[PDB]
Amino acid sequence: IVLTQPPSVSGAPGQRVTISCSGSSSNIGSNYVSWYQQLPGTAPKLLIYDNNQRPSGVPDRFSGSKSGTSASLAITGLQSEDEADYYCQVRDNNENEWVFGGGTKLTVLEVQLVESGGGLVQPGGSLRLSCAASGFTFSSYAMSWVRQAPGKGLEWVSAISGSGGSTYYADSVKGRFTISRDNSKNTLYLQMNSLRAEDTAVYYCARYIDFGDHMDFWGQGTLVTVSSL
Amino acid sequence: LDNRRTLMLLAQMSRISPSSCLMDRHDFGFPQEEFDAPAISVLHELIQQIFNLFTTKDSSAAWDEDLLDKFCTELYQQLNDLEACVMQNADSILAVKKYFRRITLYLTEKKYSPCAWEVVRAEIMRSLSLST
Repeated sequence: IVLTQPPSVSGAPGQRVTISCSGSSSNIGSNYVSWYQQLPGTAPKLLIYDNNQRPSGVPDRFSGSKSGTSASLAITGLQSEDEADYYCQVRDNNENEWVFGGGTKLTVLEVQLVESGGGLVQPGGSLRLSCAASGFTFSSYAMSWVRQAPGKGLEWVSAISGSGGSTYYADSVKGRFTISRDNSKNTLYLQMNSLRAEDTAVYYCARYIDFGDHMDFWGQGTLVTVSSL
Repeated sequence: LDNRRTLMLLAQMSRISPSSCLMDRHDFGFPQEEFDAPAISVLHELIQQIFNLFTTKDSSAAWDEDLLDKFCTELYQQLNDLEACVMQNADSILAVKKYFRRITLYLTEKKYSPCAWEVVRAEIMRSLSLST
């Protein structure tokens, strides 16, 4: 199932540091890799895509690399503002699933997505998540849901095509969750049934660019907690 | 050398939305390093290969008549122009050939499906834009 990064790495300012992503070839060997940055409290933002390509505003001390079956993020001229968690991401051709690495904690010496419907529930309960989208032509983009449990790293949950005719789920939630879409109202849904305590997490919706190899945009997230209390 | 026109025609040749082909994209190992100055013999080989690629029967099956013709004739001049200046490293030219077989292999695997074709169209766009 898995795609491993070093749990932590640090450097001094001005230093250059590297973050490894080691996967199988059913994923990294086969597919384009993306990296995501997550400052404390913020949603992840895209940092590197198609292995070595850099989005608009990203400084150029950030670079990506792929080498057979592993990816590598490199930061130069390290700066205190780079303190964040860093995640690699790629599709796995075997499982028909997207997957994030366990992330890496770096320690230094017009478009809109708005998720709603979160809350608090008993194990075995049900919830429906909405994501209100705006600032783009919604039909034309695949979407996903991605959760981060308390203290843990990113986990892909579900995805759905621009049309709606194709849906994909992580084993975790297979058959319990159901990803929906209403392109007339610019909303993505996620029906969560038979909830478990492990489902507890902030839920982000995210917009897939093109073939779903990477997502350039994330909502701020809705909190979902499952407790017997 | 100036792939603007080609890039435009390519973006327009699209028939399916990539947003429907979520399990089709593939990293073909484009040998980007050979284009960072970039030898013309290998620009030529790039265009040359793209041309072999899109002038097949399978190609003509997948794409619009009008668009594809404009596209191919552009490649056709690009080629002629390139070919003048190639009066006058088989290592680079080889990596380009290999890359393009990875592509046809792909297309064969996927039974030349519409989704597979979109993946490829876009893949070329990427390689074009990264060749300049």
